[PDB]
Amino acid sequence: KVFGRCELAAAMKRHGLDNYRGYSLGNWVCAAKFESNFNTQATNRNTDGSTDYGILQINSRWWCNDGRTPGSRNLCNIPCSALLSSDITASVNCAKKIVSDGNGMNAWVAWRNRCKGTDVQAWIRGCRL
Ligand SMILES: [Cl-]
Ligand SMILES: [Cl-]
Ligand SMILES: [Cl-]
Ligand SMILES: [Cl-]
Ligand SMILES: [Cl-]
Ligand SMILES: [Cl-]
Ligand SMILES: [Cl-]
Ligand SMILES: [Cl-]
Ligand SMILES: [Cl-]
Ligand code: NA
Ligand SMILES: [Re]
Ligand SMILES: [Re]
Ligand SMILES: [Re]
Ligand SMILES: [Re]
Ligand SMILES: [Re]
Ligand SMILES: [Re]
Ligand SMILES: [Re]
Ligand SMILES: [Re]
Ligand SMILES: [Re]
Ligand SMILES: [Re]
Repeated sequence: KVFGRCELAAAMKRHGLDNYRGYSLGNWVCAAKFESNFNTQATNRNTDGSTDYGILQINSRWWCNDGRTPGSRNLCNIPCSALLSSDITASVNCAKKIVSDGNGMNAWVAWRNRCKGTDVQAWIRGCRL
């Protein structure tokens, strides 16, 4: 599924991300924009052989199992395929684990390089939430 901007903002809020670990909703919407262009089915293979999955491009080296990332962990205890669903529950629940683990949203390189420090409220401006 490709979410609209305000549609994703609302879904993320319903799933408890607004101000989760102190990160306002706009941070999460911005991260999703630049990670996946709001496409739940986004995948991208990394040079180390791991793969990023879903609307927040969660990586198989640590967070999910795809059976093809040698030496990796599955800290969210889910198949990576679960991160591709039109329903964002699995991605959100895993993202909550990730952002709680010490480095906050810096875990998402695109957030750090493109959202951090910017007017992220713009991503939710005008939306019914
Ligand atoms: Cl949009
Ligand atoms: Cl947009
Ligand atoms: Cl915001
Ligand atoms: Cl594996
Ligand atoms: Cl393969
Ligand atoms: Cl594990
Ligand atoms: Cl699995
Ligand atoms: Cl933080
Ligand atoms: Cl930007
Ligand atoms: Na894994
Ligand atoms: Re939902
Ligand atoms: Re719903
Ligand atoms: Re909010
Ligand atoms: Re990415
Ligand atoms: Re990534
Ligand atoms: Re690896
Ligand atoms: Re703003
Ligand atoms: Re909402
Ligand atoms: Re509201
Ligand atoms: Re809501």
